[PDB]
Amino acid sequence: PEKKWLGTPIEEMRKMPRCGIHLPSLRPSASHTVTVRVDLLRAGEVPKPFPTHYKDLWDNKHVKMPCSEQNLYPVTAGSRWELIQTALLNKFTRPQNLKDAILKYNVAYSKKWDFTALVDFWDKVLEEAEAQHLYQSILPDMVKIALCLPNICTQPIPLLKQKMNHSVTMSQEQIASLLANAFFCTFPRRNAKMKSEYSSYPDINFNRLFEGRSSRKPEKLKTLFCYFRRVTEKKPTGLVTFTRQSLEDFPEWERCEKPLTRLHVTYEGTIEGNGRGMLQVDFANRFVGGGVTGAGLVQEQIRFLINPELIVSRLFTEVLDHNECLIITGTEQYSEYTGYAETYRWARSHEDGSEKDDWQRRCTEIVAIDALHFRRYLDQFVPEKVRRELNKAYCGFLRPGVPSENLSAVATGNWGCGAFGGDARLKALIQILAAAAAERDVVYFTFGDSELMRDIYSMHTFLTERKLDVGKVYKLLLRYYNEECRNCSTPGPDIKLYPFIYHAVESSA
Ligand SMILES: Nc1ncnc2c1ncn2[C@@H]1O[C@H](COP(=O)(O)O)[C@@H](O)[C@H]1O[C@H]1O[C@H](COP(=O)(O)O)[C@@H](O)[C@H]1O
Repeated sequence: PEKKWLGTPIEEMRKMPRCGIHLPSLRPSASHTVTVRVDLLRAGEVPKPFPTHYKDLWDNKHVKMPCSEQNLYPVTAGSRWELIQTALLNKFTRPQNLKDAILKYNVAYSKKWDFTALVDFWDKVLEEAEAQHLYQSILPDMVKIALCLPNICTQPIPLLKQKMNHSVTMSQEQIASLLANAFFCTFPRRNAKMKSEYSSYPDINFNRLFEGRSSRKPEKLKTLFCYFRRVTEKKPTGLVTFTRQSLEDFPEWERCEKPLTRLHVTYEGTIEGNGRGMLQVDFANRFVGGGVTGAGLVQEQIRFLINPELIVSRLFTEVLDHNECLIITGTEQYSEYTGYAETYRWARSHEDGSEKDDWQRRCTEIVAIDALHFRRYLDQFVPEKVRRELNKAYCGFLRPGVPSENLSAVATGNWGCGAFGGDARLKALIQILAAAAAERDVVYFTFGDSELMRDIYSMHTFLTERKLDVGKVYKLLLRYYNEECRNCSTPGPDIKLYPFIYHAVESSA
């Protein structure tokens, strides 16, 4: 019978906090927005905002806050925030009470936003006692933190636009307020389908969480209400950093002399569970988070639901271009789940026991890197497409300025494979080569595919023992393309990639 894991023992891999650099004092800079009082930051205490009082910016460089005086609405043009306050400061006892509240300042979507999933969750899924707790405690507590936004999020939040290399660090507390606003659908200019300014950003308002008849919706609702109950009952004290990274220059893949690094590969375990303290890959949509409140419930959405603080990146993160990624450090896990996609179920609250770094960020680092979709299988072997995926992965893994010995292993798996069209064996090798270029080790989860585990180890062991560096491996991929793919008249070649690599090397001088 197969072994459960192969390669370097997972305990020998680097992880946070042990491997981390000594952090300089947290401070704002031209590259780093920081929305809390760094001099007052103390372990276990709720961070205080900077500035002390609300400052507004309503422009094309910053989040358009619902509490802005420039957020206007017909009442003559009146304050939309005053309308939001009035709508939400009402008793809810029936689901239509919450619908009608949200629609008071979203009149234009009265027909377009269905609330069937909210109604059925409230009336059918929840027992009487749980519904009562929802409407007597949770929802009013959520309203309270939502309407505290201007006192909590005092500093304008910059948009992380394409090409920016920039970080925003905010408190978990600040994020809870923003997410409660998202729940009540309060963010202006983020709703219309013919929207202009924000067409290149993901959705942020949670309206689609309430729509349709999917058996998925109640599970998303339980998962998010789990979060909201936690943060309203006990205010979180940590910080979270969101970093957009965009590289213009990449390895010379055909000539790269860096050796392959260590591999641990296994068909059991999870990225979020067994890759604790490691760089955890989110198989992202380029609109980070993808359909987190929509239909989608695969690897990304699941992660955005169990660590809901990730969802706030949608407020300010422009769609990723080919050479970009989003790095999020410090999100907390609030829920546990069982299953996946159509079998996903909220299981219970999670009490996150992760250590915090010196900026009071949980030692949990997640990187969103979007694979390409391959609607024609052979497209992915074309060198341009190999390079694209190498470069995307490389960008997700590289930490400029940071010594390699201070980098954790990368915890990843079958990125963009399955119904997205990626080839698992090609994608494994791509991420192994990108990790090698970034001088990181790899922890690879094959999620039940033991033969794939075996094949990836065998290949990695062969290339390692035969001392082929990144460039030599890359050159073999170009050989496979040129000799077996370029003129292939079938959907896939007769000779597969790993068999080709073995034969090529075994045939060589
Ligand atoms: N994220 C931040 N951005 C900008 N300044 C900050 C931040 N965090 C702390 N400071 C400031 O850096 C200083 C610490 O610098 P040292 O550690 O080197 O000494 C802090 O005192 C903070 O000062 C400002 O906040 C205060 C607001 O006061 P009221 O508006 O309520 O009157 C005011 O003093 C103002 O100057």
